[PDB]
Amino acid sequence: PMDFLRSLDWTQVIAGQYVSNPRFNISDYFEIVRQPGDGNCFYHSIAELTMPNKTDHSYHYIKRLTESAARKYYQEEPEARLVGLSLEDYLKRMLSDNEWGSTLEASMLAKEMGITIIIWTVAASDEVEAGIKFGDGDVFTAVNLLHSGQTHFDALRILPQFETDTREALSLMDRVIAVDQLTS
Repeated sequence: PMDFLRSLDWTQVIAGQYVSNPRFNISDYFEIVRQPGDGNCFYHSIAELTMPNKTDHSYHYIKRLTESAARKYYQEEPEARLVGLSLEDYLKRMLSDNEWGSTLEASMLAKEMGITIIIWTVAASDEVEAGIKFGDGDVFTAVNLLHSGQTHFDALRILPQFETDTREALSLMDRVIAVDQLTS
């Protein structure tokens, strides 16, 4: 139970990025906090979990931190080689409304916010297909997201019975950083 979560076997495949394939049902360990399927649900899901007063607009802070992270990190992200756009053309697309966030955003955000993000993928049941972890923290301290369908992200909160640590939180400095991007 607690043993199970503590026994997750992560393999690092890319620097700072791991994968695992435990086989367990999301609903045995997590509450799924559903997010609207509007193309911004990656960032809704992160907001849900890092801003204790999240609304339907708070994702703007996460996207702005994604902009901040990109300016610092995109040029050196392996996955940016595949995305291929200049930083400027990428920001334009990434900041467009309803433009999905993905593994590249997760990678940069984990660095910008100094958090560990885990994406748990499922396909037509809630049994996990794979876990993908950005950052070196463990499941109890991570921002846990659920990815389902081809496209959709939801937030996951560890069930109270297993929750341990204090939680990751958008700092006040984060909101300042976020607002800074906006005005520039």
